[PDB]
Amino acid sequence: DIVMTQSHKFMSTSVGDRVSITCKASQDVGTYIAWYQQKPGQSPKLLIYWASTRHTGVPDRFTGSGSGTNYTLTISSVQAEDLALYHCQQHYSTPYTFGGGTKLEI
Amino acid sequence: TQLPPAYTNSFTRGVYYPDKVFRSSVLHSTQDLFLPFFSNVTWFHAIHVSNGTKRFDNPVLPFNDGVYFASTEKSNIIRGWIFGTTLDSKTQSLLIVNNATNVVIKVCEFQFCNDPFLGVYYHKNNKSWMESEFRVYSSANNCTFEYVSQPFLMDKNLREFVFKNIDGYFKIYSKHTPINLVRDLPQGFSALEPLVDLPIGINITRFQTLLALHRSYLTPGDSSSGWTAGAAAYYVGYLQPRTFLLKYNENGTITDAVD
Amino acid sequence: QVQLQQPGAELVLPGASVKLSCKASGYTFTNYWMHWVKQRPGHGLEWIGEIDPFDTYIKINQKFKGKSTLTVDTSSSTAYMQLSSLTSEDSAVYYCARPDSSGYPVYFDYWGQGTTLTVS
Amino acid sequence: CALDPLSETKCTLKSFTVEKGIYQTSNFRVQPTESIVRFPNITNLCPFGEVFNATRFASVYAWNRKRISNCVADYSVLYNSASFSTFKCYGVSPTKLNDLCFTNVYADSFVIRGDEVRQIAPGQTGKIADYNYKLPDDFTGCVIAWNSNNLDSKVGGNYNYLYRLFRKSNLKPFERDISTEIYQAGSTPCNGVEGFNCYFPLQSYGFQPTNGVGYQPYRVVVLSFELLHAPATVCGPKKSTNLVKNKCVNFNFNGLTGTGVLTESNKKFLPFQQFGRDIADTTDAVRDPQTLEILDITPCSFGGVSVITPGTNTSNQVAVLYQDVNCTEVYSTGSNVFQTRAGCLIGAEHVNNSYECDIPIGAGICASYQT
Ligand SMILES: *[C@@H]1O[C@H](CO)[C@@H](O)[C@H](O)[C@H]1NC(C)=O
Ligand SMILES: *[C@@H]1O[C@H](CO)[C@@H](O)[C@H](O)[C@H]1NC(C)=O
Ligand SMILES: *[C@@H]1O[C@H](CO)[C@@H](O)[C@H](O)[C@H]1NC(C)=O
Ligand SMILES: *[C@@H]1O[C@H](CO)[C@@H](O)[C@H](O)[C@H]1NC(C)=O
Ligand SMILES: *[C@@H]1O[C@H](CO)[C@@H](O)[C@H](O)[C@H]1NC(C)=O
Ligand SMILES: *[C@@H]1O[C@H](CO)[C@@H](O)[C@H](O)[C@H]1NC(C)=O
Ligand SMILES: *[C@@H]1O[C@H](CO)[C@@H](O)[C@H](O)[C@H]1NC(C)=O
Ligand SMILES: *[C@@H]1O[C@H](CO)[C@@H](O)[C@H](O)[C@H]1NC(C)=O
Ligand SMILES: *[C@@H]1O[C@H](CO)[C@@H](O)[C@H](O)[C@H]1NC(C)=O
Ligand SMILES: *[C@@H]1O[C@H](CO)[C@@H](O)[C@H](O)[C@H]1NC(C)=O
Repeated sequence: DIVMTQSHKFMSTSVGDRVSITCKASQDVGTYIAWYQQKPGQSPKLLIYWASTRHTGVPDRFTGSGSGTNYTLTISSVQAEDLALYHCQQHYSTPYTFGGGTKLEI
Repeated sequence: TQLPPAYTNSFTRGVYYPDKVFRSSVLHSTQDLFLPFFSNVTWFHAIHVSNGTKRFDNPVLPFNDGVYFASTEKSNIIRGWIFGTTLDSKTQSLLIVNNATNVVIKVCEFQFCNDPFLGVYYHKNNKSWMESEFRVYSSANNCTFEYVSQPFLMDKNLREFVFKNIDGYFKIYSKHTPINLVRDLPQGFSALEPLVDLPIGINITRFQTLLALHRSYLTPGDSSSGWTAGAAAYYVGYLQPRTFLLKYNENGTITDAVD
Repeated sequence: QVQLQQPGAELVLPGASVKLSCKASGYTFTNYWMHWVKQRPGHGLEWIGEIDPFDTYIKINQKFKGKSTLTVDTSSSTAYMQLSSLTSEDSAVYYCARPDSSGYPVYFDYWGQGTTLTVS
Repeated sequence: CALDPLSETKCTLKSFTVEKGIYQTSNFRVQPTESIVRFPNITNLCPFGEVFNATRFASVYAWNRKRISNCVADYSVLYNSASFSTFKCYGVSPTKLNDLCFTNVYADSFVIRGDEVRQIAPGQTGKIADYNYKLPDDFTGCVIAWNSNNLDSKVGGNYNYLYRLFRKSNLKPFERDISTEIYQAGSTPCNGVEGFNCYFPLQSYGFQPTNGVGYQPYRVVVLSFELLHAPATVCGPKKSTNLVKNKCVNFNFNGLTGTGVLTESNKKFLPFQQFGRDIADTTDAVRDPQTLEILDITPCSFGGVSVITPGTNTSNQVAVLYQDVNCTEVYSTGSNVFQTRAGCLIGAEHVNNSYECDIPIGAGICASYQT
C-alpha cells in the first residue's frame, strides 16, 4: 500500500532554531497523516492528528502544513523535552503504515 | 330521494375465527364480540333505478362496536368503506379504496366529500372498464398509514365482511361463497377467515359504504340509461358481546357454532 | 485519566506460541475498535492489525498474515493476541493502540505501555 | 442422601434399613440443551441503499432531509463497510445505537470539502458551518465522511455543486436558506447590480483531480437522532438461529416463549393459523416462522425416580426405575439398562422365564432378587 519514509536522516538543531520534519508519501492520498513523539524509553505521544487543528496537550510551537505530495512538520522553538522520535502514520486505507522516524540530537 | 330499508334473518351467519390458534376436533367456548344468531339484519338498497331516475341512497351508519357487512354483487360495484368519528380533516379517518390494480387503505386527515364514490368509463377500443377519476375527499393530511394488498373484493355469490376496532387495531374478516338467494341471506354456515389486521390506532364510530359509478351515471340529467345499478344492495348487522361454542373439525376449520 | 496497562517483559522459546493481554481503563470498552501495532528499532513502527470488539471480524495487515491471530474478551477489557512458531527476528516491542475514532481509518491517538518480546 | 440411590432411599424413609420393595425417592427431569429463536422472512431494512448509493447528491446550499422511521436499521453493517473513512460519532455510539431505540433517525446529504469535514461537529464554526449547515450543540448521532474521487469527480472540473459563500443573517441549527436573494456587500443598498455593491452569495465549487484534500468532493451524511416523546419506530434488528428437532430446547417462536421437544408432525394448519392448542389449553404445535412446516411440541420428559431394592439385610444392590422415560434420554446408565412401559429400568437384567411377583414395577413387570 502507501509507504511512509522520511527524507532527512536525523534532526540536528540547537535550542530555539527552526527545523523541518519531512515524511514522504508513496502517492498522493491527501493530508491523511499523523505524528507521534516516541521518546527513547517512552511510548509515542500524539502531536499532530491533523495539520489544520492540533489535539489536546500540544505546545503551540509545532506547526501543521500538508504539502499533498510529502508531509513536512516545522517547529518554531525547540526545548530539551522536544528530543524524541518522530513517527508519521497515514490513515487513508485499511492497511496502515508508519514512517521511519527520526531522533532529534543537538 | 331516500330509499326505505328492510329487515332480514341473519340465520347463524357472521361467525369468524376469534384468533390465530389451531384446534382439532374440539369444542371451544369463547367470549367475543359476535353477531347474535337469528338477530335480524338491515337490508339496504344502495341504488334503485327503475323512468330510470337515479337513486343515490348510501347512508352513513354508526359503528356500534363491531359491524357485520354482507353484499351480493357480481359487477364489483362496491369498492370500499369509510371509517372514523368526525369524518373531516380535523381528525384522521380510515378509508378503503379498491380498483383493478390492488386494495389501498389510507388513514389520513381526509376532508370528505358530500357524496364520495368511484368513477369509471368504458374503454371503447380495448373493450374493458378502467378508472377515470377518484371522487372521495377534498384533501388528505397527516397521512400515517398506507396499506396496499392484492384485490380481495374483485372477482350468484355472497361476500361477508366483519369490521372490529379493539386495542388500536383494525380487523377485517371475509369469506366467498356462491349462493342462490337474492332477497334474504342464505341459510348455511361458513366461518369468516381473517383477511388483514392493522395497527391504525384511531377511534372509529361511524361508517359508510363506497361504490363505483359508471360514466353514464354522472350525466347532468336525472336519469341513467347506460348503467343498470339495480343490484346495489347490502346487509348490515351489529356485533354484540356474546358467548359462542365454536366447533372445530380435525382440519381446524370452524364447521358449526352455538349462541 | 485513561489507564492503558501492559505488563510486558515476556519471553517464549522458539517454535512455540505467545499470548499477550492489554487491559483498558479510563474510558468505555464498548465504543472503540481495537488496532494492534508493533514497535521495531530496525525500521521504525509498523501496524499489526485490527479487530473489532465483541465480534469476530478479522482484518490483519498484508505484512503479518497467517502467524498473527487476534481474539477479544469483553470481560476485564482485555485483548488476546497470539503468534505461532516464534522466530529470532521477532525480538521487538509490542503495543496496543487505543484509536481516536471508532471507525477505520484511525491514527492511534493514545498509546499504552510497551510489551517486549524476546527469544529466551 | 446424594451418595447413591440406596442412600437416597434411606434418606426418604428416614431409616437405616429399607424393606424390600419399590420406593419413589427423586424426581427425574430433563433440562434444555440450548435456546432456539426464530423469526420469519421479513426485514424491512431502512432505505440506506437509496440515500447512500445514488448518482447525484443534494448540494449543501439546500441540505436535504430524509425522515427515515418505522423500519429496523443495522448501523453496524455500514460501520463494517469497505469505503467509509470518517466515523466521528457524537453522543450515542453505533454499537449502543443498535441496542438502543429512537423514534426517528434523520439522514442528511450535502457536498462539503475535506477541510470543512470538521465543521460538521456540534457547534463548530466556519464558512460552510456558519452559512450552509450548522449542527446544534446538543446533537446525538453520527456523521460519516469518505473519499470518492471516481464517482462524483470530473477531470475537466465539477461545477455542479455550490455553496452559500455569503449570508447577511445568522444561521441556526436545523435551518435552510433556499431563497437566492442577492447579498449586500457594502453599506450601500443593493439593487441587483452584481458588482461592487452586490455580491452573488452562491459561489461555485471548483473540483480538480490535482486539488488537495481540502478541495475534494466527499459524500457525507448527518444521522440525526432525536427524541420526540413518541413511540420508538426505529430499532435494531433481531437474529434467528437454526432449527433443531427431537431435542429439548428453549424456543421463542414470535412470542410462544415455551420449552419442549420440537418434532415433525403430520397435522396441517390453516394458512392464517399460527399455532395450535388442545383440550388442556396448552401450546401443542407451532408452524415455522421462516418456512412452511408444522412442528409438534412435546414437553420435557420427566417422571419419578423409583429405587427398587431388596431389604438391606438381604443385599445393597439397587435398581433405578425412570418412570415414563425413554432410555435414549436417561445408578449411572450402562448397567443392564432395560425398557418397559413403566419406564427405564437400570440395574436389573430382563429374564425370559416368569416367576411370581415380588416387587411390582408396572405393566406386568415385577423385579426380584435372584441369582
Ligand atoms: C326482525 O326482522 C324481521 C325480518 O324478517 C321482522 O319480521 C321482525 O319483526 C324484526 N324484529 C324486530 C324486533 O324488529
Ligand atoms: C387505481 O389504478 C391505478 C392504475 O390502474 C393505480 O395506480 C391506483 O393506485 C389505483 N387506485 C387505488 C387502488 O385506489
Ligand atoms: C398527526 O397524527 C399524529 C398521530 O397519528 C398525532 O400525534 C399528531 O398530533 C397529528 N397532527 C396534527 C393533529 O396536527
Ligand atoms: C379512543 O379515544 C380515546 C379518548 O377518548 C383514546 O384514549 C383511545 O386511545 C382511542 N382509541 C383508539 C383505538 O384510537
Ligand atoms: C379436511 O382435510 C381433508 C384432507 O385433504 C380434505 O380432503 C377435506 O375436504 C377437508 N375438510 C373436511 C370437512 O374434511
Ligand atoms: C452501489 O454501490 C456500488 C459500490 O460502488 C456500485 O458499484 C453500484 O453501482 C451501486 N449501485 C447503484 C448506484 O445503483
Ligand atoms: C425464507 O428464507 C429462506 C432463506 O433463504 C428461504 O430459503 C426460504 O425459502 C424462505 N421461505 C419461503 C417460504 O420461501
Ligand atoms: C431379611 O429380612 C426379611 C424380613 O424383614 C426376611 O424375610 C429375610 O429372609 C431376611 N434375609 C436374610 C438373608 O436373612
Ligand atoms: C425410544 O426412542 C427410540 C429411538 O431410537 C425409538 O425407536 C423408540 O420407539 C422409543 N421408545 C418408545 C417407547 O417410544
Ligand atoms: C429371550 O427371548 C427372546 C425372544 O423371546 C430371545 O430373542 C432371546 O435370545 C432370549 N434370551 C434368553 C437368554 O433366553
